[PDB]
Amino acid sequence: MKLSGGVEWALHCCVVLTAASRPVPAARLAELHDVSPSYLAKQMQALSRAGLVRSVQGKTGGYVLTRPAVEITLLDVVQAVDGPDPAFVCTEIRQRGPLATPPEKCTKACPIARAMGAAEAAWRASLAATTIADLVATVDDESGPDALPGVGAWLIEGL
Amino acid sequence: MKLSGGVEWALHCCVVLTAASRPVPAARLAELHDVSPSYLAKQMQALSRAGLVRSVQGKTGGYVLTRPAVEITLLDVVQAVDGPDPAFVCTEIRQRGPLATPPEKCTKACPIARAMGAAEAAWRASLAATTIADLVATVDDESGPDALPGVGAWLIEGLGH
Ligand SMILES: O=S([O-])[O-]
Ligand code: FES
Ligand code: FES
Repeated sequence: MKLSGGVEWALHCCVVLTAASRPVPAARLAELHDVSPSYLAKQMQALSRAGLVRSVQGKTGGYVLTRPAVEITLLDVVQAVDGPDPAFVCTEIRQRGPLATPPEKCTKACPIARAMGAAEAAWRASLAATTIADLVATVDDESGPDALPGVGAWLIEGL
Repeated sequence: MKLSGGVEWALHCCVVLTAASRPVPAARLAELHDVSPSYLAKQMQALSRAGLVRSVQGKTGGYVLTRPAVEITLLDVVQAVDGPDPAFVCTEIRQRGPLATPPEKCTKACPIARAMGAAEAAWRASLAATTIADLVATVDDESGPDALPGVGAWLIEGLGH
């Protein structure tokens, strides 16, 4: 099982966008992280379709967050980039074969499906409990208070 | 993310094997679930390399669990079929570019990596806290105590084929 490789890039992008006082073009985000502009654009566009960033046009355009950092969870970002579908997909195999779960016993999910679902709930709940704000606060502590504003400064030059 | 599609079948195989008092071949497990024998065989071989099932040779051979149900966790089965590797891999992107942070200042894992590592720990822990025995007990409770024994009886019927 592998998480969409864009998740790491998107999360970092959300973090540095909190430090940008103005819209940031996908190309400058890509230059900061030394990554393919077209590739980074794809992840930003997934964030966009999830209502977490918006692009605003022109030449002075680029990307902004659409609400405060405290209101965007790692689960919001992970589901935008990697998708909403649960890791385990029950295909109702219990209804196959000569000793299939009879038709009126199919009103509850399969117990295996249920147990798998509960670990999904725990992965989701962990991701929902942390915000972009939380990440920023940790970076502030570990890198020092000037680090992210230094990045933000660099991000907006020429604008 | 999507778990290997084998996991659903492998979990059901582990459950039904607890009710079997004899080795059950993959072919018969495959007839039970109405699935291609070669496809199910691949799943059973993953369980075998992980030490969860053992293959019994010969005509009345087939698969047996190698431990009591209570000592086989969902995590054991999931990692047997899907692999142990974590879903999120930090590639140290913080050390790339013009404003790259220093290698001496990279003493702890990046805060993002840590959070993603904790989520995966929570998924792992939840799977590790459920056993095949738990699954059996729920099926006993929900299908009636004769369901699994009825399946077991059917799985060993006419061994030798
Ligand atoms: O393998 S025979 O029981 O159909
Ligand atoms: S029917 Fe899908 S997990 Fe059992
Ligand atoms: S450097 Fe890899 S997640 Fe931040």
